[PDB]
Amino acid sequence: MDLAYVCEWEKPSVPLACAWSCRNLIAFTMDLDLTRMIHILDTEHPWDLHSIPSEHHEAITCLEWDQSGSRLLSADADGQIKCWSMADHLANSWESSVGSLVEGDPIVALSWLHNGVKLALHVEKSGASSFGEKFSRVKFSPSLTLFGGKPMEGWIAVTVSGLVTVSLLKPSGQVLTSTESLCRLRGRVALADIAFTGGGNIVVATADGSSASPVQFYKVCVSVVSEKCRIDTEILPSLFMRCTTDLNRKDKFPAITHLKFLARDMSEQVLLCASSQTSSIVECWSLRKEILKWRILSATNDLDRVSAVALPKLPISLTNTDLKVASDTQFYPGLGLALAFHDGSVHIVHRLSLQTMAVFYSVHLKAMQLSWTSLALVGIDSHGKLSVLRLSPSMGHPLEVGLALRHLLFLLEYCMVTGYDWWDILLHVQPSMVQSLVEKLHEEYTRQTAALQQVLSTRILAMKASLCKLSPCTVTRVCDYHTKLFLIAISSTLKSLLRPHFLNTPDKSPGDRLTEICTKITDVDIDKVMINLKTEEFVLDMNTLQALQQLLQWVGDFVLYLLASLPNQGSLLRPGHSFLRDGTSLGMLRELMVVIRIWGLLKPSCLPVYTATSDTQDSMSLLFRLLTKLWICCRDEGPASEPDEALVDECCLLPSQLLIPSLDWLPASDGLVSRLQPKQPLRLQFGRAPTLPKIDHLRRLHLGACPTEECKACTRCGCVTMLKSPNRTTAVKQWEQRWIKNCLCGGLWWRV
Amino acid sequence: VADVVFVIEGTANLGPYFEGLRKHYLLPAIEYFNGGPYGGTQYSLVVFNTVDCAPESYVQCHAPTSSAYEFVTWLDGIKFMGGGGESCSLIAEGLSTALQLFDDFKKMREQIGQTHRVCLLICNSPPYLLPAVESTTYSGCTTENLVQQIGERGIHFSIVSPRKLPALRLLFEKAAPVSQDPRHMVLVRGLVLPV
Amino acid sequence: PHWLLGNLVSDFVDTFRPTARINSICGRCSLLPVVNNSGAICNSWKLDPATLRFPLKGLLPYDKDLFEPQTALLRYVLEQPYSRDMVCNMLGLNKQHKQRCPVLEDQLVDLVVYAMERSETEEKFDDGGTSQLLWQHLSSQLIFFVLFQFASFPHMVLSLHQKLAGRGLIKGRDHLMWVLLQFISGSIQKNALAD
Amino acid sequence: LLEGTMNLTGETQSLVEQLTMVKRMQHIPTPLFVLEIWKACFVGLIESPEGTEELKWTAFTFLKIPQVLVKLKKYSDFTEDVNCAFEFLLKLTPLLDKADQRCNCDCTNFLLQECGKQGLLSEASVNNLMAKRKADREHAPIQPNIQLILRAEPTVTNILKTSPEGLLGVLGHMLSGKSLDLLLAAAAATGKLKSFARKFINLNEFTTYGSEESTKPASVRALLFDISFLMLCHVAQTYGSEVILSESRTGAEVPFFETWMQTCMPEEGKILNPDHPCFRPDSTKVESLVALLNNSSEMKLVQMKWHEACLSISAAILEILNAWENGVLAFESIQKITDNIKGKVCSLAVCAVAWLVAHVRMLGLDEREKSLQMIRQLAGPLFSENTLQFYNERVVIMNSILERMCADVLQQTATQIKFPSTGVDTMPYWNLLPPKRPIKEVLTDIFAKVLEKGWVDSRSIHIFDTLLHMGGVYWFCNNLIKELLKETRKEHTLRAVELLYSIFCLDMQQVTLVLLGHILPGLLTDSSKWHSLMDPPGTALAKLAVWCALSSYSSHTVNMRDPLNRVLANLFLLISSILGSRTAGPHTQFVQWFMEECVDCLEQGGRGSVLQFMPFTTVSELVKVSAMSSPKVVLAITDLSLPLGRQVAAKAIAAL
Repeated sequence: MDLAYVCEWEKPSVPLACAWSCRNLIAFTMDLDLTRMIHILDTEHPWDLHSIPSEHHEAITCLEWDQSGSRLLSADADGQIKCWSMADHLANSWESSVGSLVEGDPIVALSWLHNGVKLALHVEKSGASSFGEKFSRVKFSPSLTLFGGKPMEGWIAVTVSGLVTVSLLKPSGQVLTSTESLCRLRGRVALADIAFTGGGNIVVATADGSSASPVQFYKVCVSVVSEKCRIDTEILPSLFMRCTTDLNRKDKFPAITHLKFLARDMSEQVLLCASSQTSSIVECWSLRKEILKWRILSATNDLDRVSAVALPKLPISLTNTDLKVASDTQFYPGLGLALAFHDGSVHIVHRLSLQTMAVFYSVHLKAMQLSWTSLALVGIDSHGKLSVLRLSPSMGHPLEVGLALRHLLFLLEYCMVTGYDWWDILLHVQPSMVQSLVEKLHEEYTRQTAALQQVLSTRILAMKASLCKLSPCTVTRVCDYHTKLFLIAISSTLKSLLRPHFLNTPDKSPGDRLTEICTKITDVDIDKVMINLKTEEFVLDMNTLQALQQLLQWVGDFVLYLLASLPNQGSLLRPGHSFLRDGTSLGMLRELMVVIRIWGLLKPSCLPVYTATSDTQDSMSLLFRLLTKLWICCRDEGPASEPDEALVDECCLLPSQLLIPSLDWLPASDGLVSRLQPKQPLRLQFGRAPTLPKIDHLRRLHLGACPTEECKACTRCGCVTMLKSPNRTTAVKQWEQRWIKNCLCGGLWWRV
Repeated sequence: VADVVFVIEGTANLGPYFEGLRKHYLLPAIEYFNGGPYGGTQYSLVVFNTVDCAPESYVQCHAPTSSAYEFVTWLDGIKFMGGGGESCSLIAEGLSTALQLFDDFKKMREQIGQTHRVCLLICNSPPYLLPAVESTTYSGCTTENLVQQIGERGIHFSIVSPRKLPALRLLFEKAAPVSQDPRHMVLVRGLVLPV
Repeated sequence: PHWLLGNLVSDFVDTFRPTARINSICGRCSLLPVVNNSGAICNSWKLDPATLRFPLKGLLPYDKDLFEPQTALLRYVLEQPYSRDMVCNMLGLNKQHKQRCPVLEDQLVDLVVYAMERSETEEKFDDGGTSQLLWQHLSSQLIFFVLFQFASFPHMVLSLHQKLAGRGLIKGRDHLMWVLLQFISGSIQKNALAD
Repeated sequence: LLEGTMNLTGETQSLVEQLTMVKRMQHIPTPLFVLEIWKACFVGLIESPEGTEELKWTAFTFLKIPQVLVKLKKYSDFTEDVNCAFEFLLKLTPLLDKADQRCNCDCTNFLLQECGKQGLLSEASVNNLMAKRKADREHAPIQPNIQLILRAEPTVTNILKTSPEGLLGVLGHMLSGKSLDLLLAAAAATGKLKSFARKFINLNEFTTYGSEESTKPASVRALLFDISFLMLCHVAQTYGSEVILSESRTGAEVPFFETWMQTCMPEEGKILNPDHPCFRPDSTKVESLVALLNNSSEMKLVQMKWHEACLSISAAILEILNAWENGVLAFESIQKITDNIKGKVCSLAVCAVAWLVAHVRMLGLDEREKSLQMIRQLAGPLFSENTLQFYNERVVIMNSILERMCADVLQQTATQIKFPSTGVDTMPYWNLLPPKRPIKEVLTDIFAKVLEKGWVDSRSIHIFDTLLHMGGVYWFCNNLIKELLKETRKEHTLRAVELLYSIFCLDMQQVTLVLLGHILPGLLTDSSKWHSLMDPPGTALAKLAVWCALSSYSSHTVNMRDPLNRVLANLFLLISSILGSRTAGPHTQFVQWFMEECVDCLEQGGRGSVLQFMPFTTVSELVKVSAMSSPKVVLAITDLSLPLGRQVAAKAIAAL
C-alpha cells in the first residue's frame, strides 16, 4: 500500500492511542504540555486538526468511539473516563460533559456498550443479487437491552487492580455509575480487553498480567435492577500457555505486548502478541466446546517485535463457504490483521492462519487503527507523523477490472446501507472506471425494491457526486448532482409548508395536488392559467413568506440561469447540464414557479427580484413560458429536438431582458481526494493547506468581502453556512433545523 | 387510571409548530391525567428521527416516569435536530417501539388492572413505507400492519398533526376497537380535551 | 510561601514549633468530657463556632492534629443524653437569633448517618438491640436543635439524602422516618408547606 | 525494618552496603545509627505475628544484626560508639519492657551478651550495661524463643555440618514441634540456609534409591524421603524459593526436588500451566494407576522409585479426576484412592494437590466442584492404622504446606476448606487489599499513617509491596511524590522523604529509573506543575532525587547502554536547559537545590557529579553565573582529573 498522504507537525515517550470513527474522524493522542491533548482529524481535510484540551492529568491511555460516531471516550491513567460530545453540532468544537472516575488507571480498553444491531456481510456468496441478502442483520442482543427494548448506552472500563466500571447513561442525561471487583483474588491486570458475547451481552473481559501468567478471561453482566447499577462476575476458562513458554525456548518471549479480541462483538477469538527485546510471536486462540477450553487456532513464526496491532473493523462472515468465495474472488478486505513492527515494516495477516498477505518495507508506528472498510490505515509514526496507507481490496493482485468494480460496488453498497462513510472507498477508485461505477450504482438503485430507494434517495446522490469528483472526464457532473440535492431539499421544504384548512373530500395533500395538477392536467404554455386551475388556499402567515424570500430568490435565479444556458455558449460542458434535456427537475421547478406566483399574489415582498431591462415585462411570466416550453419538449421521452429553433431563439434573448445572475455552485472546493496521486505520496503540514492542487449556500445570504460572522463548512460538500442563525427571531425553522446536524450531503460541520 | 406513551417525531418539520402544539393539546393531555402539573399513571415518551442519520439510534425511547413533571421535563428539550432534505419521517419504527412499550407495560402490570393504553403520534410527516427494520421484536412489519396490531390489542391512539395530511388520516381510520388552530388535524381517542 | 522567599520563611516558621509544643495540651484531640451541665461550661472544651477547631492561642505552628475539625469531640458530646446545654455552650451559640450554623447542620447529618450505619450489624433483628437508644436520643436532639431555629429541616433532609445516596441501604429506615415524623408533626401546623 | 520483613536471607554484605550509604548521605552520627538499628529490630519483634514470623525477627535481631555491626566495625573507636548506642537504648524503659514481655525473657541481657560475644562492646561495658538494665528491671515488675534461637544456631550449624534409621530418629526429633522453624531461622539469618537446604536436597536425591527388598529398611528409606520432601517444600514457601535452587549449572544431575520446584510448586508469582509438557510424561501412568487402584491395602513400597512417583502422580490424579467427572469411577472408589494416596508418604499428596491447584486455576466456575472436592478430601486426615513412624508431625507440616499452596485458589468461590488450625495464623500478611476499593486510596491511607508515625510498619511494607507489584513502579512513584508535594510543613516533608527512600528500597533500581526519567522531567517541563515545586516540598523532593540517583548508581566511555546512565544523562541535560533559559521560577530553584544536594552528599562513588555527560560541564558556567553557592563546590561538580576538566574548571572559578 502506498501512503495516501502523510502529515507532520511543524515541530520521555508514552503509549499513544487512535480511534477511527464510523464517519471519518480520527482521534489520536499525539504525544509530542501538549502531550495531553486530543487531536481530531477530518481525514478528508488534514492540515486542520482540532486540539481539544482534554483536561486530563496522566497519559490518555484508552480512546474509543461511539458506535454511532458523535461521542468520544478518553480515559487517562488517573481514572477520568470522560465522555466527549459534539458541542452545538460541529465536528471541530468538542465539549466535555458527563463522565466518571476511579483513581486507579483504566488500562484495559474502554468499551462502549453494544446496541443490538450487529451486522453481517455475506461477502461473495451473494455479491450478485440484492441488498437484504448482501448485508444481513444478526440477532445479537444488547447490554441491559432497556426498560422498554432499546439498548442502554454506557461504557465498561476495567482498571489495574481488576475493578470494573459500568456507568450506564440514562436518557435523562445523568450517569448511573458502579464498581465491583473482577475476581475476589485481586491481581494485576496490565493488558486487557473487552468484547461482547452475543447471548444477552454477557460481555467478556479478558485480563492478563505481564508474563508467564494466565490470560484469565472473565464474564460480567449488567443489572440495572433497584434503580442502581449492579454487575455480577463469573470466571471463565483461563488460558495459560501462550504456547511460547513450553517450546523449551523459555524466556525468548516474556512479556505480552498486546491482547485484543479478534473483533469486538466477536468474542471466543483472542489475539496474543507475546514479545521480548527484539522479538515477538503472535497467536490466536479459540474457545471450543470439548467443557470449554482454549487451544491454538494459529501461530506465527518468530517476528521482529510488534509495535502496534490493528484489528479489522468490517463485519465479515467467517463461514467456510463465504471464505471460499472470498479466496476465489480475492475479496480480501475483511480478512486482515494489521501488524506493525519496530523495524519499520507493516504486515497484513490472514486472521485465521496468520500467514503474511502483504508487506510495506518503508521510525516505527506506535499506534495503528484500520478503517471501517479495510481500505485505509492510520499510523501515528514515532517521530510524530501520520500516514493513511491504502489497503487494496485485492492485495496488489491485478485481477480483472470487472472484479475490482464488483468489489468496490459491494463495499459502497454496504456503506449506503449502513450510512457510515465512503472516503476510504474513494481512495481506491481509479479515474478510469468512475463512469462505470456510477452506471452500476444507477442499476443497483433501480433494481432494489421501490421501498429502500427512499432510504437511499439522498445518499445515492452524495455517492454519485463524490465518485464523479474523480475521472476528469466527468467533473462536470458533480455540480449538477449537488444542485439536484438542493432542489430536492427546497421542493420538500416548500411542499411541506402548505398547511391548508380544507382537505376537500379525498386524500389529496396540497403538495400532491400541486404535482398532479402541474404535471398531468395543465401543461399550459402560460402562467396565470396554472394559477387558475388550483385552490388558492395556500396561506402561510405573512411572516414566514417574508422569511422565505432569500430562498425563493434562488429558485428564481436558477430558473433564469438554466434557461440562459440553453444556447450552450460555453465550449465545454457547462454547469447547468442534465437539468436540461429530459429532467423531471423541470417539472419540479415548474411546481415551485406556480407556488411562487400564488405566494407573491399575497405578499409582493417574497418574490424573486429580477433586475429587468424592460420595465413592465412581468419577468416571472416570461420565465414560466420558457420553462413550460422546455418541459413540454422534455416530458415525453425520445426527442433530441428539444432546442427547437424557436426555443433557443427565445433563450438567447434572455440576457437582453434580464441580468443572468452569478451563482455559487457548491462543490465549493476540490477535496484532498482527486488530488493525491495514483502512486506518489503527499507530504503535508498541520495547519498549512496544500499550496496548490462567501455565499452561505444554505441560506443564500451574501457574506461580504470578508465574512464578519463565524461559519461552519461541510467537510465533503464544500458548503459554508452561518453559525448563529443570523436571521431574526422570525425565521423559517424548517430549514435551519433541517441542517443543524448534518448538512444536505450528509457531512459534518466544521468551524471556519 | 392509565399509562400513556407519546410518539413524537424527532426532527421533522414539527419542530417549529411543536412549541405551540405542545400547549394547546399536549398540556391538556397531561392535565386529564393529573390536575395542573410507581403505582398508577406511567407516562412514556418516544422520539423518532428521519432516515437522515448515519446510524444515530433511530428512536430515542425514554423511560416510564410516574411523575407528570418528569414527563413535562422530557417533553421539553426534545431537541428537533436535523431532519433530512426529504419528507416522510419513519413513523413505522416509532409505532413499533411504541407497541413494545405497551407490551412491557402489560407484562409489568400483569395484575388486576388492565388499563386503557393511549398512544399519541405527533408527526407532521407521512409514513416512510419501509418496514420496522430497527426493532428486534418486530421486523418486517410495515406501518400498516403495525397499526392493525395496535388496534387489535385494544389500545386507542390519536394522531395530532400540525398539518392536515391524508397519509395519516388513512392511518388513523385503519385502526379501531377540537382543534384550537383550524389548520391542525387533531383527532383524539379516549382522551377528553377542551373543545 | 512565595518562591522568591523560601527556606527563609519556612525554616523560620519551623523554628517556633519547639514553642508551639510548650503551648499544646498533649493528647488534646482524644481527651473527652463528662457531660454534666451543672458545671455550666468549661473554656477547655470550647470550639470555634464556624470551623469546629480548638480555639488556639496566638499564631504559632502547632501540631498537625490541632488544625483538624474536632468531629470526634462533637459526636461524643452530641450522643450523650441531656447534653444540649454543653453543646450550646461548646459551639458558642446563644438563643437570641437565627443561626443556620452550617457546621452543626453537617455534624448532625453525620450523626444520623452513623446511626443508620449502626442500625445494621444483626441489630437484635426483631428489636432495636441497644441501638434503639441511639434513635430514642436522636429524636429529642434533632428536635431541640432544629425546632429552636438553629437548624433548617429542609436542608437537613436534603443533605441526609445525598449522604445516604450511594450509601449501602435500608435496615434502619423505619427509625429514620420516625425521627423525621417528630419535627414533621411539630411544625406542619405552622411552618411553610414546601419546607 | 524492610530488610527484616521482606528479605531476611539476603547477604550481610548487601545490608552493610545499603546502611553505609544512608549514613553517608544523611550524615548520621555513628552513635545514633546503631541506636536506630537496634530500635528497629525490637519494634519489628514486638509488632510481629504470633507464631512463625516471630522467630524471624528474633533470629534477625539476635544473630544477623550483630554480624552486620561487626562488618561495619570493619568498614570504619567503634566499641565506644556501640557503647554509647546501647546507653541510649537502655534509657528506653517502655520499649525494652514490652520486648521483655513478648520475648518471655530478658531481651536485652541476652542481646548484650550476644553483642559482646562478637567483636563488639568490650567486657567492662557489658558488665556495666547489664547492671544498669537489672536496675531498670527491679522497679517495674518452657525456654524462650530467644535462647532457643541462640542455641539453635551453634548446635545445629556445627553438628549438622555433616546412614541408618538413626538419621530418621534425628529428623523425627527435629520435627518434634516448633523445632523445624527454629533451625531454619537460625540458618537463614546467618547466611547458612543454602548449605542446609543443599544437605537435605542431597538426602532427598539419595533416598530415591529403590534398590532394596525387605520392608523394614524400605519403610525407613520411604519416610526419610517423605520428611526430606516436606522439609524442602517448607523451606521453599516460607524462606522463599531460589534458596534451594541449584547454584552451579553442571547440567547433568539437577536433582529431583529442583525439577519439581520449577515444574509445579506453586509459589507467589508462579501459576504453572497444567498440561505443561513436564506435568505429563506419559511414559507409564498405568504403573502408578494400578498401584493406586487395584491394591485395597497399603502400597507395596518395597522398591518404589519416588524419582518418577511424585512426578507420575501429576498425571495419575488427572486421569482419575477425568474418569470421575465422566461418571465411570464411582465416588466411593475415588474416596478409597485418595485414602490410599494419603495413607503413605504425604509427598505424593503434596504433588497431587499441587497439580490440582494448577488445574482448578485454569477452569470455569461451573466446572470446579469435582476438582475441589478431590482436594477437600486429600486435605483430610487418614484416620487409620499401618502408618509410618511419624505421622502426626508429618501431617502438621503437610497441612501447613497445603494451606499455603491452596490459599489462593480457594479465595475465588471462597471454597472455605478449613484446616487443623494450629499455629494460629499460617498465612500472616496474606490478602491485605480491601476488595472493591481502589489502590490509590489504600496507598494514600497507608502513607498518611506512615507519616503520622516515623517508622513504617511490618504490615505496611507488605501492603506497599503488593501495591508496587499490582500497579506499576510509575504509578507508585507518581502517587507517592504527589503526596509528598502536598505537605506544607517542613518537618513533615523531610520525614516524608526520609520514609519514601525506604518505601522505595523495594526495587530501588527501577524506582530510580522511573522517578528520575518520567517524573522529574514531567514536573520540570509542565509550567503548571511548577507551582508544586515550591520551597517546603521542593527541597525534600530534591533531596530524594539526589539520594535515589546516588543509591542506584553506587549499587553494583561509561556504558550508555545501561538505562540508569541514559536517564541520568537526560536528567542533567534538562538541568542544563532549565538553568540557562529565559524564564526563571521555582523550577530554577529546584534545579539549583538538586545541584547543591548532589554537591553536599558527593562521595567517591559518583566521581564526575555522577555521570555528568561530556557536553555537560558547559552549564557549570551557568551554575556560576546563577551561583547562589560558594566556590570550590564547582570543581566538586567539575570532572576533575581530566585534560578538558582543567580548562573548564579554571575558566569557571575565574568568575566566582
